[PDB]
Amino acid sequence: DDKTITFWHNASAGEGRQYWENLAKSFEEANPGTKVEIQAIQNEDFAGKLQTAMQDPASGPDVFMSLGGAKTKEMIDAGQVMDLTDKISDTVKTDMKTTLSAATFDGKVYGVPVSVEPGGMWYSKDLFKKAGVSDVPATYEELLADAKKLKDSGTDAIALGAKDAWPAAHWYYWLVLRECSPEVYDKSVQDHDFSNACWVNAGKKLQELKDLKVFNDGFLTTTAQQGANSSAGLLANHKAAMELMGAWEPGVLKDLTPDQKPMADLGFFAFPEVAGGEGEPGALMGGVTYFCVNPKASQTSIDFVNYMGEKKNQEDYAKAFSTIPASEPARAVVTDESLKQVIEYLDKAPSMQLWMDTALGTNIGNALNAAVVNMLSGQGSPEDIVKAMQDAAQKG
Ligand SMILES: OC[C@@H]1O[C@@H](O[C@@H]2[C@@H](O)[C@H](O[C@@H]3CO[C@@H](O)[C@H](O)[C@H]3O)OC[C@H]2O)[C@H](O)[C@H]1O
Repeated sequence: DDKTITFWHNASAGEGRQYWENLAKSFEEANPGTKVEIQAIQNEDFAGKLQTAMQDPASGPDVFMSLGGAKTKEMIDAGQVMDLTDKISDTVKTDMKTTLSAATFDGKVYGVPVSVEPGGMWYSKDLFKKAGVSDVPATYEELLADAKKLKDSGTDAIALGAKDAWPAAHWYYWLVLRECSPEVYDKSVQDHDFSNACWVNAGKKLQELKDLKVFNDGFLTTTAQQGANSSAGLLANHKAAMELMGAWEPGVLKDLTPDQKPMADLGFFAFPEVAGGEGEPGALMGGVTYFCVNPKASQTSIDFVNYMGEKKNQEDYAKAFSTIPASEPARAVVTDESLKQVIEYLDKAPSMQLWMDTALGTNIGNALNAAVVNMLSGQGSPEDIVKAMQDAAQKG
């Protein structure tokens, strides 16, 4: 039925999951005859499920969440994503000007942005003060010193969801961004060239952190977002002082607290600078989430993604997910103090790179993430990370 659509997203729990149900219901109410069938998928399963399903578009989802960067382009090249250049609404064109570039490939728009999530450190202001950290660390050495103080003060300095691999890899991404010159970074990512020494130095700096033993003890078996003992869960329940994460963080924390209300003393600060690094000061890394349409989908799917972009729906999105909506005017309803600081951060950043693994693609990205975990587990080295990336890059 041309008016029945299958909708895949990654909000498997909490208010985010309920938001999509409500949006679907409101869409069905506003467009009688339409039916939205939802599949709420756990984030760590999403890419695998989507890529497998879209090998046969005729039986794949009509509307699905983006993977981002080269991972999107992979799907575009394979004929698994509809060009929406001439399909997106004036509302989207107007309100998502800044974020549409993330969904734009070869001058063509392939999705409707719904959220923007810069990365950085999310921390407990209370645990920081208890360790004698009165100022967020401007530099990496100061961050390391602060971790020592947090450890001495009887808490786990850094929550790390290393079982999911990418949360660990985020430390590596940021260190490369801080170490590599903007030129080397852009060329390295575009050409898949990882020969510059900065790719090794970043690994060595991360190994230094790991050898301080300031992670939560079970970090290798810790997921990012599943349960009270996930890395987000540890931060939410003040069992750990900080974690490096995207700006979806506040909404994940709020559903892992014992009363499932927002974390009271949540603070944010940008990933610090690295002495001797030639990275651009203030450079941002993050993600933009947009929703895509199956090339075989009907106009009903197009209407649904455009419906997401409507100001009221983006405002409800911001409230449900406690994150930054892609729609600029919708950002007015953002109340969380740390999110307001990230928005400012975002508004005057010199540039924003996409998450390194998404920017590099599935093969390199997955190889990189696993290699970072191997080093953190002591079964690998900084050199092995580069070798893993190079090996994977041979396939593309
Ligand atoms: O918009 C609010 C919620 O946040 C997004 O979901 C995020 C998702 O984007 C994130 O993807 C990670 C990003 O880092 C990459 O390195 C990694 O490969 C990738 O898996 O995972 C966390 C999840 O909360 C969605 O827009 C929405 O659920």
